[PDB]
Amino acid sequence: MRRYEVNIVLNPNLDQSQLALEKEIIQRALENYGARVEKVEELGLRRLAYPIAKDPQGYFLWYQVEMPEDRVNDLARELRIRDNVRRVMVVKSQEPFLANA
Amino acid sequence: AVKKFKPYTPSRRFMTVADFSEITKTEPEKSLVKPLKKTGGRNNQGRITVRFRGGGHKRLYRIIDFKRWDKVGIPAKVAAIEYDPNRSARIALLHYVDGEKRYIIAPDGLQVGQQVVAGPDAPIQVGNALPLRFIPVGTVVHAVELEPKKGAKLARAAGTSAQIQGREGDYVILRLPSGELRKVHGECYATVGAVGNADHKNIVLGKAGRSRWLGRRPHVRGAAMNPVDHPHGGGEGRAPRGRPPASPWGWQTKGLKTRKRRKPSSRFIIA
Amino acid sequence: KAKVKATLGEFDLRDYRNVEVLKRFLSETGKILPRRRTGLSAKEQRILAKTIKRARILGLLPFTEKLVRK
Amino acid sequence: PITKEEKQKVIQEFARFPGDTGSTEVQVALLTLRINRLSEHLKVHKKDHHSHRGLLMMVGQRRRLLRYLQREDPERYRALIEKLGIRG
Amino acid sequence: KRQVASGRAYIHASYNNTIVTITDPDGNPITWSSGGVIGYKGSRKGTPYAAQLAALDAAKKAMAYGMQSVDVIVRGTGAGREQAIRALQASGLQVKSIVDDTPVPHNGCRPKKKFRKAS
RNA sequence: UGAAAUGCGCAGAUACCGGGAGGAACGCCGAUGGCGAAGGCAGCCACCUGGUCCACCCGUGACGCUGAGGCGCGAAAGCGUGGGGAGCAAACCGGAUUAGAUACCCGGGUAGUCCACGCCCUAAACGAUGCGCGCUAGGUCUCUGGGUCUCCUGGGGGCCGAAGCUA
RNA sequence: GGUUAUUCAGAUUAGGUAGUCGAAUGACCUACCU
RNA sequence: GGCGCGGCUGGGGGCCUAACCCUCGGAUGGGGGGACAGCGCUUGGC
Ligand SMILES: [Mg+2]
Ligand SMILES: [Mg+2]
Ligand SMILES: [Mg+2]
Ligand SMILES: [Mg+2]
Ligand SMILES: [Mg+2]
Ligand SMILES: [Mg+2]
Ligand SMILES: [Mg+2]
Ligand SMILES: [Mg+2]
Ligand SMILES: [Mg+2]
Ligand SMILES: [Mg+2]
Ligand SMILES: [Mg+2]
Ligand SMILES: [Mg+2]
Ligand SMILES: [Mg+2]
Ligand SMILES: [Mg+2]
Ligand SMILES: [Mg+2]
Ligand SMILES: [Mg+2]
Ligand SMILES: [Mg+2]
Ligand SMILES: [Mg+2]
Ligand SMILES: [Mg+2]
Ligand SMILES: [Mg+2]
Ligand SMILES: [Mg+2]
Ligand SMILES: [Mg+2]
Ligand SMILES: [Mg+2]
Ligand SMILES: [Mg+2]
Ligand SMILES: [Mg+2]
Ligand SMILES: [Mg+2]
Ligand SMILES: [Mg+2]
Ligand SMILES: [Mg+2]
Repeated sequence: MRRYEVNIVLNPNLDQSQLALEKEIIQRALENYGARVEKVEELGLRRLAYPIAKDPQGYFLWYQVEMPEDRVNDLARELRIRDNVRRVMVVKSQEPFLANA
Repeated sequence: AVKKFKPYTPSRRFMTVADFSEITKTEPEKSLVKPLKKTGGRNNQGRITVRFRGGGHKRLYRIIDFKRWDKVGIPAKVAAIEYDPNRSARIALLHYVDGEKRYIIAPDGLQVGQQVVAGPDAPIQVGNALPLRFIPVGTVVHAVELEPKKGAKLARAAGTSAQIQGREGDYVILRLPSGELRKVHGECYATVGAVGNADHKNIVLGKAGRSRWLGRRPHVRGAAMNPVDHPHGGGEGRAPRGRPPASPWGWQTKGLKTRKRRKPSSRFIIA
Repeated sequence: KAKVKATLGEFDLRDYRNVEVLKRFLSETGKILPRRRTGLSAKEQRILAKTIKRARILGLLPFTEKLVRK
Repeated sequence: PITKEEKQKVIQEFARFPGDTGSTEVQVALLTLRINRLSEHLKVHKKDHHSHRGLLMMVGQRRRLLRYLQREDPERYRALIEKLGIRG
Repeated sequence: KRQVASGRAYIHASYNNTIVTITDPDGNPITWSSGGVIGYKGSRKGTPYAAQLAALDAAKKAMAYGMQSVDVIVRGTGAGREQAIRALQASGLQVKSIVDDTPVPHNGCRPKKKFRKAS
């Protein structure tokens, strides 16, 4: 049931109303594959280093989550279907590695 | 992938034939509003209009659903993959929840079992069909329409398909099985993914007769005829085309384009 | 001239989001700075770059920026 | 991987007495799992040669044991070969 | 066509000839020049001297289009690179800066037999 | 480019900004670095999976080492069917150099390079060093693991050197 | 003045080849080798 | 010789729809194409 770290990046120039929609799709999606979400850190808009889809900003979200280690690959296929989704980016989770303690 | 044959007879040494593994143990076509008489050979004056057709096994026409927006949102279960004798593709007898049954060009991946459904809502999963303004660019899709509400034209041949290159106004870009580049209408429906039985091209008729079963008759070289008959008619000991190689009607076949410049279908292409 | 080690407090170099932290390793060009310039260990330098790469994919860190005034 | 859980179960189901995590009898069963597991994987990953080597080693290792176990005690071999179900 | 105080100057530093194009803020050429444009040929066009005369002849015309400021950008590990720039000083035009956009593949297309040197 | 010429360019090229397609390779990290039996392996993400090292000294009790034949893997090139095709590029064409130049340099260019499946089975396939095991100074830096830890202990990767070997 | 073809007379070589190079006449406007 | 205006415009770009064409569980309508195409007269070509 390994822990993951589903980053997602959404169409920054997208209103909170439509954003509501996209945020729910992600929700049910994560659920359609049973990703009983742990944490979250929805860090809003942010300026990024390179225009992603020609936009300098982009919405970020970060659902830490445990789930079946197989449907994980497929889940990300789903999250990427949305075009207002501008870069899903799952990750296996690992205890931090302190540097210069 | 294809059935080979031990050479216990010439011709049979080279002749391969499909493996109808994908055919869901179902000889009989759905006799229901599904088969239909079929016949022909040449045109409606008595005259031959297309050389060299004729003969070859008797056929039943299987009626196919190419509009597939009659049943919007109405689901259906894929009851069977059947053999169609009159297309390269295989077909899927699918039962609708309605209790309505039709046939569809079985695309690659389709499993007998699969739910499937048409309409704008529908999931972008293999099998389902829906308008174009609605499939995520990049998707390979098949059995497309061309003008809307008009039935499928593009990509119905076996294992063929087209991708969406982009959208642009009421229209979407497509790359036809031919490589062509076209703006089709947004409201055009298209079943998702690519066509069943892509294994097709690799059969090898192998003998002469097999072409005959296909109803294709022998076709005779121009060279072989006489001047009365055909522009390559000098016959005079195996001989060189005497001129730029032509059709029986004498139009150049060596490379000459034929497409009517002033066609309106024109300003919607690029390939 | 200035190791990036004694340049910052304690942190998680396996984190791929502390944009502020990480930028402190990527020159005035975009280059993932050498070892000879962050002094980190072998083991360290790695998990570092591994994330710094991760970063750029999300869009937080760059890939290159123009070389400025000569 | 293999479930550290059912691994224990394998060890459990095959062993002369509690603890005992290394009897010939075990190792066999114990490998056999990892074998059949790999086996089944290669069956889809045909192109994965590298790993295949491992399987060849794995089949080897157990080949030895099963021999030593047959060589030393025929009685309990005829059991393990069959309980486990191999030698075909 | 229009005159503007703010602009941009691009330096193309080849080995066999360096050339510069001066464009408006957006990036749309108002004028340009190069070692041939100057009066040279083949190798001589590679000379940093021409690279001088170029940037000048460029800037020179540029000036008469109301150009005054010119954020500079160079591309080309060419030999006459900085002299092209040097010339934008002595040109008489306020260089807002100096950038090296000189493009670099993150290891993509195999290059000619010549530029095969890596190993 | 040694300098050139063929080449491209007023039918508007080169330089520059924007938009799009497509293929291939993975800059900085990178290394005297790591991994693998070898060939060999480098963006990032997950998934599936092989080997290997250390700790605890818990289990089995000599179950080992090798290995003709066999079986598998086996760079590049090359072959078959089918895709794909940006850059590069034998063959080929042109320019130039030359006495000549079927070459070196330049302009152009096709298989090929890429993928799927199948075959080929070679190499300076090199450490030119078969594998396993025990013996016989140390010095130095380096990767990786364990331990109250200016250092002991185990596993790799190097350079210098006891004895000894060595043409 | 230029181009080309040839030739021997020299020239460069230790020498030879070839070439470059020079001259004449007719037509015309550094490379290899012993 | 230049600005503003309307009829006339000629050319070129764009958009429209209602002619005209295709099509849609028969529609005084919906959809697609569209002043193009098709067809009439006429021009020169192959
Ligand atoms: Mg014939
Ligand atoms: Mg005739
Ligand atoms: Mg003839
Ligand atoms: Mg005859
Ligand atoms: Mg004859
Ligand atoms: Mg366990
Ligand atoms: Mg010239
Ligand atoms: Mg004991
Ligand atoms: Mg004991
Ligand atoms: Mg004994
Ligand atoms: Mg190859
Ligand atoms: Mg060949
Ligand atoms: Mg060939
Ligand atoms: Mg070597
Ligand atoms: Mg030594
Ligand atoms: Mg000695
Ligand atoms: Mg000695
Ligand atoms: Mg000896
Ligand atoms: Mg002499
Ligand atoms: Mg002589
Ligand atoms: Mg004479
Ligand atoms: Mg007009
Ligand atoms: Mg108009
Ligand atoms: Mg329109
Ligand atoms: Mg209309
Ligand atoms: Mg319309
Ligand atoms: Mg009416
Ligand atoms: Mg329209």
